[PDB]
Amino acid sequence: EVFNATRFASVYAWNRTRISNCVADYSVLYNFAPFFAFKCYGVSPTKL
Amino acid sequence: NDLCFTNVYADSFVIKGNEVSQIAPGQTGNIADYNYKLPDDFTGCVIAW
Ligand SMILES: *[C@@H]1O[C@H](CO)[C@@H](O[C@@H]2O[C@H](CO)[C@@H](O)[C@H](O)[C@@H]2O)[C@H](O)[C@H]1NC(C)=O
Ligand SMILES: *[C@@H]1O[C@H](CO)[C@@H](O)[C@H](O)[C@H]1NC(C)=O
Repeated sequence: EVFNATRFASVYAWNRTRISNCVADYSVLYNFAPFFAFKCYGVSPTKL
Repeated sequence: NDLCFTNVYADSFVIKGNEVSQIAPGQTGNIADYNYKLPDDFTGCVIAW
């Protein structure tokens, strides 16, 4: 529900959503976007 | 050309433009994790044209 939206807000008003009380399996995050840059700093996708 | 290599391995594979950026020592993606993963201590280079 965060990746397939239609009106990702502009950078001047960056909409923020809170993710909690669920189980995260980022394979859906992987397959829902043709990734161009997954530059992470404090964490890594292989074990996310 | 100032180097003496014991053995040279020459793998070739045709692949997309962004997966050219994907292939690197220790990367991730649909290809870097399920098709061709390079070693983290990779002593060698890749060529793309
Ligand atoms: C940021 O984007 C979220 C997308 O999941 C919005 O959440 C939705 O908000 C609508 C109301 O606008 C709810 O009806 C819906 O159930 C869901 O919670 C979120 O509102 C949005 N935030 C801002 C500030 O635009
Ligand atoms: C939800 O994701 C699907 C798959 O990408 C997409 O076709 C659909 O338009 C998305 N929903 C909305 C409301 O955009």
